[PDB]
Amino acid sequence: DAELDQLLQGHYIKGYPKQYTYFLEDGKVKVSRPEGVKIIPPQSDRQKIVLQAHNLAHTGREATLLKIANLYWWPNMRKDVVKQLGRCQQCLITNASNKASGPILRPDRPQKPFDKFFIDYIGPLPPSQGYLYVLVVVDGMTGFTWLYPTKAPSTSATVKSLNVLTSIAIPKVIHSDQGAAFTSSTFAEWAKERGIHLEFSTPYHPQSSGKVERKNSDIKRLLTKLLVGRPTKWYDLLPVVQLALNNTYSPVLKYTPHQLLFGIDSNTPFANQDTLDLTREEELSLLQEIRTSLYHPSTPPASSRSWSPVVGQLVQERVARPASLRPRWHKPSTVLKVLNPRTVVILDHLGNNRTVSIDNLKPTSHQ
Amino acid sequence: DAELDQLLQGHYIKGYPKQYTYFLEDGKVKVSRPEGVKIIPPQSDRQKIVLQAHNLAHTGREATLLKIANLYWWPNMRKDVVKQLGRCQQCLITNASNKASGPILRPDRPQKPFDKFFIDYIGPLPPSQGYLYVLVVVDGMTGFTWLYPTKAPSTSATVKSLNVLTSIAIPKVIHSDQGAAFTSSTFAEWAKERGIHLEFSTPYHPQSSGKVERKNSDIKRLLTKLLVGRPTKWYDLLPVVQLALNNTYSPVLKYTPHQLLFGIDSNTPFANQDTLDLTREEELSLLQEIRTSLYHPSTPPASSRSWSPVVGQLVQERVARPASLRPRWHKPSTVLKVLNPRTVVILDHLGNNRTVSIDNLKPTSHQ
Amino acid sequence: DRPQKPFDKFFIDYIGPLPPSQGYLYVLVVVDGMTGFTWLYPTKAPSTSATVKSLNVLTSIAIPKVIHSDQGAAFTSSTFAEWAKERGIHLEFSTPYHPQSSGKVERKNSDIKRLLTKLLVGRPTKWYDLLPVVQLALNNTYSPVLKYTPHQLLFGIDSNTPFANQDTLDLTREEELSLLQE
Amino acid sequence: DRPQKPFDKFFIDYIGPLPPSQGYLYVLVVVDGMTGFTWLYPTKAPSTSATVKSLNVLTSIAIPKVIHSDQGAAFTSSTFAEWAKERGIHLEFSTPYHPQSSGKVERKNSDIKRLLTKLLVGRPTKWYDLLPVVQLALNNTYSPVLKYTPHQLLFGIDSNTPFANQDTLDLTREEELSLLQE
DNA sequence: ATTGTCATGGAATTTCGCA
DNA sequence: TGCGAAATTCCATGACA
DNA sequence: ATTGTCATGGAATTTCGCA
DNA sequence: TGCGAAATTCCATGACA
Ligand SMILES: COC(=O)CCc1cnc2c(c1)c(N)c(C(=O)NCc1ccc(F)cc1F)c(=O)n2O
Ligand SMILES: COC(=O)CCc1cnc2c(c1)c(N)c(C(=O)NCc1ccc(F)cc1F)c(=O)n2O
Ligand SMILES: [Mg+2]
Ligand SMILES: [Mg+2]
Ligand SMILES: [Mg+2]
Ligand SMILES: [Mg+2]
Ligand SMILES: [Mg+2]
Ligand SMILES: [Mg+2]
Ligand SMILES: [Zn+2]
Ligand SMILES: [Zn+2]
Repeated sequence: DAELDQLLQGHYIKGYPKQYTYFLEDGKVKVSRPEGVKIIPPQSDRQKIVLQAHNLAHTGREATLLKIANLYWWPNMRKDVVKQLGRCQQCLITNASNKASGPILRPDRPQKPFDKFFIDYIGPLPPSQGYLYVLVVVDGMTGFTWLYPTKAPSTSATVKSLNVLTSIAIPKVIHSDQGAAFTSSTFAEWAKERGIHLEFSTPYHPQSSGKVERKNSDIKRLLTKLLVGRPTKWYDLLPVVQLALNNTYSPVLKYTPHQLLFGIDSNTPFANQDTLDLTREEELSLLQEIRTSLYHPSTPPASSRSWSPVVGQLVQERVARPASLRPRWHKPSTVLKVLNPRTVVILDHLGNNRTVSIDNLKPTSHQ
Repeated sequence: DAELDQLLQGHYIKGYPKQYTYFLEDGKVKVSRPEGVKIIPPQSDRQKIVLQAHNLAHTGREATLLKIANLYWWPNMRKDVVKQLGRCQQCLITNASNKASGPILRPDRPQKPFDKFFIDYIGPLPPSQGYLYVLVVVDGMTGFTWLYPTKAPSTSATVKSLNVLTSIAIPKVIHSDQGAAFTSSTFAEWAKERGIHLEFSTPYHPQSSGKVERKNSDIKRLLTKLLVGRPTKWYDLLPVVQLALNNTYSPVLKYTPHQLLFGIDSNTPFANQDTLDLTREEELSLLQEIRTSLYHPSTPPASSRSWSPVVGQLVQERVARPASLRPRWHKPSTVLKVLNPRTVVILDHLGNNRTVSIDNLKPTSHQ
Repeated sequence: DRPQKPFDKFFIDYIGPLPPSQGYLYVLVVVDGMTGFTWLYPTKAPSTSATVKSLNVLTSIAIPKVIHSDQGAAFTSSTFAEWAKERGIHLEFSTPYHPQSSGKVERKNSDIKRLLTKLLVGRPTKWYDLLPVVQLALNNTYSPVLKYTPHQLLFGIDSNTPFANQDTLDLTREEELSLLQE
Repeated sequence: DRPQKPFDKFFIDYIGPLPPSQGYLYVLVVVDGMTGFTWLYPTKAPSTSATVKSLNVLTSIAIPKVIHSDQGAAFTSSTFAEWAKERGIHLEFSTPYHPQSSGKVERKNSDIKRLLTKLLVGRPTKWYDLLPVVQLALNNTYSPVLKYTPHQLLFGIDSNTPFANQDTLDLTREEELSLLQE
C-alpha cells in the first residue's frame, strides 16, 4: 500500500510507466491501459492472485497470464507467473517435456569377436514343445548369433544356455538390459567365476541393447515367414533360423556374420570361394584387415530444440510403469556426473545414486 | 543351351559383353570376370537359382544378389531377383514399408457450434463410485466439452448421455471412431430419428478423431494433477474438470471454448469483462467475426520419401491385431478411388469395399 | 446502466408434484433472464438436496451472477445459502406471496406449465423421456419482443432444429375431456 | 592342390561307455581337420539318433564338406547317410580295423582320451559339467607343428582364456592308485 | 463412404517506454 | 530514430490405448 | 557405473561397354 | 571423351515388448 500510495498522487515508481493515469475507485488502485481499465493489486496480494488463476486448470505461462490480465495489471506479470509454475509440484511431475534429447551416440564396434556379447530374451511366444522364450546372444563385432529356447526368462535357464555357448569361447564382457534373469546375484557369481565382466544398460532404455534388439527383429521376421499358413511350431525352426541369419549378407558391410567370425564360409548354399587359393594364414591376414575397415555410422545432427545435461542441473526421471491417473515423472533430481552426452548419474528421488539414460529424463522447467 | 552354344564358339549375343572369354569346364559354361570365374547357368535354370538363394533367409534385393554372385553370373541378375521378390507372398506380407505417408491434412474447422461433434470413450479407469469409463463429447468449432461417466463403453450408456446433452441443442453431425458403442445399429437408429448424420473415422486410425483424442489428454492431465497424493476418486471431479477446461484459454486462439460458444464469460473466476458496455446484439456481432478469423494450420511439408496413392495401384492394409509370429500386412489389394491424398477405398482382401487411412497402407513392393 | 446479458440472472422454481415418471415427481425450472433459455431438471422432491444436485450439473456449464426464486423452503435454507456462497452466486428472493421476475420470464414459465400439461394427457407417466424435446421446443420458440429465439440469443447462430410448426399450446376438446377424468 | 581350410573335413568318433553322469554315457568327439578345433557332445548311446541329434546342433553353426569316421554302426547306417545327403555332406569311412585320419587329429584324439581320464578319477560321475572347460583347454592348447592354437586358427585372434599353465596330462602316483581300485 | 490436434516453455521477433 | 527491456509470437515436442 | 541398430527398396550416383 | 544402360551406393523408413 505504501508503494501504491505515491502512485496515486503522481510520483514515479520504477516499473510503472509514467504516461498512464493511475487513479482510485471503489477502494482499489486502477490504471487506464489500452486494453481497458485494470486493477493494480498491492505487492502482498500478487502471489495469491497468480496462485488462484493457475489452480483453475493448472495452466502454463500464457494461459495463466490471459486469465490474470482479464482483471489485473502490474509490472512484469509473467515473471510472477513463471515463479509459481516452478513451485507447483503437480504441474512439474505431470506435464510433458518439450525439449528433445541430444543426438544418439554410435559407440565403436568391438574390435574382436568375443570382446562383447549382447544378450536378451524374446517372448513369451506361442507354446512350442513346452517352450515359451528364446535367449538371443549376439556377438557385437560379427553379429554372429546363438539361439536357445527356454521355458522362462530365468537366471537358471540363462546359466544353462551360456554354459553350452561358452564351451566354444569365453567373452570379455556380456551386455544385458536390467531384466531379472541378468541382475540376480546368481548371474553375477556365474560371471565372476569366469572372468566375464557384466555390463548393464541404463534402465528402461532398450536402445542401449540395440545390437541384440535389432537381431530380435530379424529372428521374428524370418520365423513369421517360415510359419505362414502353418501352426506356430517354432521350436524346430530355431536352428534353421540361427544358421540362416548367421550366413545372411549385410548389404552395407558386404559380409555375413559367419564370414566376419571365421573368414571363410562353410558348406552352406552359395558359399563364397574367393580365397580358395590362399593359405589359412593369408586368409586370416585378409580377415584382420576386413574387420578393421568396416563401415561405422556417425552421430546424426541434433534437432532444433534439444537439451544436454549439465552437472548440478535439475532434471526429472520418467516413471517406469505409471498407474492410471498418476504422474509420469518423478520429483526433481540433481545431476551428479555426466558420463557422456547421453548418460548421467542423478541423486535419485529416493536418495540413491542412479545411472539413467537422457531419454528417460526431462529438464525441470522454470529452473 | 542353344543360346550358350553360340557363346562358346565366339558369336555375339545381346547382353553378354564381347570383351570377355566364355569357355567350357566340367560341363558348365563359365566366364572370367574381374571378381573371379563364375558359372553362367542356362536361361531355364535361372529362376530356380534365384528362388533357392532368396529362400535361405528370405532376403531382399542386395542380400539375395550377393549370394548368387558368389557362384553365378548372367545378364541383368537383379532384374530376375526383383522378379522373384514380387512373387514371394511371405516376404510381401511380413516385411516393413520404407515409404512414409504423405503429409497430413488440416481439415477446415466447423463453421458454427453444433455443426459437428467428436465423441470417444476414455477408459477403463480405476473404479470410482462404480464407474469405469468417461464419454467425451467435443464440439468441433468451439472445443467445448461434455463429460459423462459410464460403467461400460456401451451403446446404451452413449444414448443415455447424449439424450441429456442434446437437451440443449442437436448437432448436424457426430464423428466417432469405429468402436462398438458407435457402430451398432441401435446407435444408427437413435441418430436417424434426430436428423443426426453419423460420420466414422477410418478404422484403427485415432488421428481422425484427433480433436476429441487431444481433449482426452487435457482431461487426464488435469485429473492426474488434482489426484496427486489422494486416492483416485475421479467421479466427483468430472464436473470440476469439465468446467475448468471449458474456461481455459488456448494461447494460439486467445479465447476459451466457453467464449467461442457463448461470446461472454459466466460467473467464473477471472471473467473477461471487455464487452460490458455492448448490447447482446453487438456482442454476438463481434462473436461471429471472431469465429471466422480463428487461426488455422496448414499441411506440413512432405517427407523425403513419401508415397501417395493412385487408382489401380497395388497396396496392402495393415493387420489390425496381428497374433504372435504372424504377418503384419494383408494380401495385396487394389485402390478403387482416392477420396483425398490421405484416404482411399480398396478392394479388400476378403472381397469387400473398405475405406482406409493411408497410414494403415503400404505400396506393394516390386509392382 | 450496463446492457443485460446472459448469465446475469437465473430464475428457478419447482413444478410439481407430477404423476410418477421413472421415480421422479418434480421439475426444477431454470430460465436465463436475458435470453429466455430454459433448462429442465427432474427431481424426486422440492428439497435443497435435489436442488443442489441439479444445479451442480448446470453450474458445471455456466454459473450465473444471481439466482432468483420465491421463498420456497428449498431455496431459503442455510444449506443452499452456503452452496451459493461457495460459487460466488448472489441469492435474490421475491417477497412472500408476491412472486415477481420479468415479463419475458413470466410468459416463459407460463409456456412451460401449459406445454407440460398438453403432453401429460394421454401419457402422464412418460414425461421423463420427453423433457429433452420439451427444452428444444421452448428454446427454439420465437420471441415476439426480441424477435429472436433463446437458442439464437445464447449461441448467436441459427439452430439445427427450428420449430417452424408453432403448436397450438391449447387443449383440444378430446384432451379437455380426458384430462378431466383424472 | 588347394590349401587345407577349416570346415574341409570333420573327424567324428565316440568315446565310451563312461560312468553315468546326469544320464549320459558317451561323448561324441568332433575335430576339425585343419585347425584341430574340438567339439564335445554328450550322448546316451552310440546310436544314429544320438549322433544326428548332436550333429544337428553343430551343423547349425558350421557345416563341413566331409565327415570322416570309422565304420561304427551309427555312422554306416542308411539313416545317417540320408542325414548327410540332405545337408550336402560327403561321408568318408576308414577301412575296417585300419583307423586313419591325420597326425594332428590322431594326437588330438589322444589328448582328449588322456585329459578325460585325468579328471574322471576322483569324480567319475561329474564329467557332464566339465565338458565346457575340457573343450576350452583342448582348443587353447598350443600346437608344436602349426605354432598356433585351434582357437587362433579358427577365429584369427588371441583367446580370452589362454591356458598358459600347460598341464602334465599324466597320472600322478595317487591318481594311479585310486583309478586302479575301480 | 473420408481428413490430426493443441498445451507447453524456451527462443525468436515485435512492441513498448523513453529520449 | 534508436536503444534496452518487456511483451508477444513462434514453433518443435509429445501424448491422446 | 554407461553409449541404438540394420534390412529394405526406390532414388541418386558411379561404373561399365562400346566407340 | 561421351553416351545409354547397368551396377552400385545412398539413405529415409520402421521395429526390435
Ligand atoms: C473395431 O474397431 C475397434 O475395435 C476400435 C477400438 C478402439 C476404439 N477407440 C480407440 C482405439 C481403439 C484406439 N486404439 C485408440 C488409440 O490407440 N489412441 C491412441 C492414439 C494414438 C495416436 C493418436 F494420434 C491419437 C490417439 F488417441 C483410441 O484413442 N481410441 O479412442
Ligand atoms: C526392472 O527392469 C525391467 O523390468 C526391464 C524389463 C524388460 C526387459 N527386457 C526388455 C524390456 C523390458 C523392454 N521394455 C523392451 C522393449 O520395450 N523393447 C522395445 C524396443 C523399443 C525401442 C527400441 F529402440 C528397441 C526395442 F527393443 C525390450 O526389448 N526388452 O528386451
Ligand atoms: Mg529384455
Ligand atoms: Mg528386447
Ligand atoms: Mg475410441
Ligand atoms: Mg481415443
Ligand atoms: Mg416455487
Ligand atoms: Mg568309433
Ligand atoms: Zn499446477
Ligand atoms: Zn521371401
